[PDB]
Amino acid sequence: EWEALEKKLAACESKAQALEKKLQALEKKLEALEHG
Amino acid sequence: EWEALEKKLAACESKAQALEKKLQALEKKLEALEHG
Amino acid sequence: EWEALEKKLAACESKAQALEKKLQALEKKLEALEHG
Ligand SMILES: [Pb+2]
Ligand SMILES: [Zn+2]
Ligand SMILES: [Zn+2]
Ligand SMILES: [Zn+2]
Repeated sequence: EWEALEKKLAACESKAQALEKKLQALEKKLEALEHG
Repeated sequence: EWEALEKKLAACESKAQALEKKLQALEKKLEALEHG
Repeated sequence: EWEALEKKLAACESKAQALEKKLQALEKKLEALEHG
């Protein structure tokens, strides 16, 4: 359980970093529409 | 504390899954505007 | 390690709350375009 929890937390942190980049990518496309 | 930490990690993982789906839903609406 | 894990989990939870607010902010701008 302890080692499984360490790995689950690292996976959740990784997923948050990937979601922040996806949000930046969608913001870029939104801004092109807003200022087009 | 240990059992509280397990539950807090599961809640954070759940929230990440719900945020990924919300991002997909916003991407779908953005793509309809971008290709309309 | 245990105390470092507690702090890493709190940081991940904080990041999720900030990403939810960023998603709401992008949704607001998207909705203005969709209903403009
Ligand atoms: Pb987390
Ligand atoms: Zn703008
Ligand atoms: Zn597109
Ligand atoms: Zn709408």
